[PDB]
Amino acid sequence: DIFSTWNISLPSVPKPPPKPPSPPAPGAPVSRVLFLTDLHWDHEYLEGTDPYCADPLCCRRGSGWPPNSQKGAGFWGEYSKCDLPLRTLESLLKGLGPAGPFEMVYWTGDIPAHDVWQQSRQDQLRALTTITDLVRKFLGPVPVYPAVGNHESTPVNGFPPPFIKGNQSSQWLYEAMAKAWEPWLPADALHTLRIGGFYALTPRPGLRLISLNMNFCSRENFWLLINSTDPAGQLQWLVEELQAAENRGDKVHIIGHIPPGHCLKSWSWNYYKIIARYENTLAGQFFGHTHVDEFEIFYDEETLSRPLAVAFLAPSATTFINLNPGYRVYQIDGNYPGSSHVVLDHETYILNLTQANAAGGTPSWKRLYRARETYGLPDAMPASWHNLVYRMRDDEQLFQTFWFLYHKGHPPSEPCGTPCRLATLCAQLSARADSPALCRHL
Ligand SMILES: *[C@@H]1O[C@H](CO[C@@H]2O[C@@H](C)[C@@H](O)[C@@H](O)[C@@H]2O)[C@@H](O[C@@H]2O[C@H](CO)[C@@H](O)[C@H](O)[C@H]2NC(C)=O)[C@H](O)[C@H]1NC(C)=O
Ligand SMILES: *[C@@H]1O[C@H](CO)[C@@H](O[C@@H]2O[C@H](CO)[C@@H](O)[C@H](O)[C@H]2NC(C)=O)[C@H](O)[C@H]1NC(C)=O
Ligand SMILES: *[C@@H]1O[C@H](CO)[C@@H](O[C@@H]2O[C@H](CO)[C@@H](O)[C@H](O)[C@H]2NC(C)=O)[C@H](O)[C@H]1NC(C)=O
Ligand SMILES: [Zn+2]
Ligand SMILES: [Zn+2]
Repeated sequence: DIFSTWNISLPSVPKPPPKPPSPPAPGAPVSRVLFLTDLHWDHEYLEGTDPYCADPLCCRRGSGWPPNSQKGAGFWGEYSKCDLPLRTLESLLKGLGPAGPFEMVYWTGDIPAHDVWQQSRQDQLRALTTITDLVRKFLGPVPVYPAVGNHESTPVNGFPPPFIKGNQSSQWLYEAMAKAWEPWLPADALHTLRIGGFYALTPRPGLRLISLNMNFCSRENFWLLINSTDPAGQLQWLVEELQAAENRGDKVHIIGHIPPGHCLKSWSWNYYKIIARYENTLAGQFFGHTHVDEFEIFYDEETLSRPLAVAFLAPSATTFINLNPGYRVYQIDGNYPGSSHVVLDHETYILNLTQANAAGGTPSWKRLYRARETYGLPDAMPASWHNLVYRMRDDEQLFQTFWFLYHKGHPPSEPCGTPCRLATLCAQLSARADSPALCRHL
């Protein structure tokens, strides 16, 4: 009973009848949006060190060395509890050309490495500014719209709400974020950013981007043990933004770090009803944090029967843990008046480390897969990802395809049996935390 239950009131405006978007006309323009998340840069990464140490994070000087030099940390990363060297990140931005030009970029937190015990505020800012300047160097004019992750501050997950004031607050972090991201965000967005770490703006006509600070929903944010009731009034603020976009007829993309399924109950539950209320206004939801390729389907609140939205959970750039580095690109309905702004398809690129770390190897980022093609989907709409889940329940060969891509082409040695399957398939339907009914049909 540590966390209380609370409610958020929706405006008196009646909900318009549900009208799921219609597919775009033949040959309509399509925009490409890059999605980066969980870069996790370890400035202490050292090739050849022991990648299987006893500490939380290995592949460092303090991690020691292995007796067999063959078993030492690789040049571009390692398949272990290790984060990325600056090389692989800078190499990621270098090879973006083949991933087509981008209209926008979404960047969703987890920038520092997992060296929690020895991390200072100065170290965190050094990561923020270093990798921000690098991303802006390679993308140039293309704007990047970032979001706050759970590793940005110190201690990890410590994001006090606004009512906690003074030096103990996270104003040292939001202030630096406003300075670092000023080239990318307008003034009104920076104003909100400096306060609660979230903001809203219009990247293009008819679209409204909302970047949420999901640390106010995290079970790990120890600060929320004081008061977990809509910290920073973010959910209430979200309702006002969504309702205002409904009035203007705009569409909304929401971005964040922790997907709403991994949130505290009340936050996740209140979030669930806001989605359902503004299903016509929402055009996309993009999160990260999980480091793995996934998605979460939303249903109508009362009966949990009609799927009405999907949140795409892109995979990490980092290897943590035993993963190939990869990134994501979304194909979205283009920039024209009659656009729905929805996700039409998406692609995933990786860097096969076994080939990049091999003697004489070279890092070449390649497309791992394209969703619709490999899952045989007529589109990327909620109903279509709903069918895919219950399809993977019936046959095994298709789930193994999903399970393989899950791990960015590098799944573990132990196979995923029938108890692992239901757990995985059930998570794809659990966009609302602590809701066992959502998996009744599994
Ligand atoms: C936690 O605080 C809420 C109200 O304030 C919250 O924090 C603000 C800084 C801002 O983020 C708001 O959006 C938040 O809601 C308390 O809610 C009160 O609840 C009583 C009855 O329980 C109600 O009569 C009051 O009107 C509420 N206050 C407001 C401002 O609406 C809540 O009680 C606090 N939690 C605990 C355990 O005390
Ligand atoms: C605000 O709080 C932070 C967190 O404790 C302080 O950070 C430390 O500051 C001292 C200098 O007084 C340094 O020696 C430590 O290395 C800092 N630690 C970390 C983790 O950053 C900071 O000093 C405080 N600021 C003020 C003005 O009191
Ligand atoms: C990453 O690269 C490795 C090495 O090229 C791939 O492993 C090889 O896979 C082929 C068939 O796919 C086998 O015949 C070789 O014996 C494998 N070599 C080694 C050293 O294991 C691996 O499939 C690649 N993975 C991805 C996702 O591209
Ligand atoms: Zn992470
Ligand atoms: Zn995270």
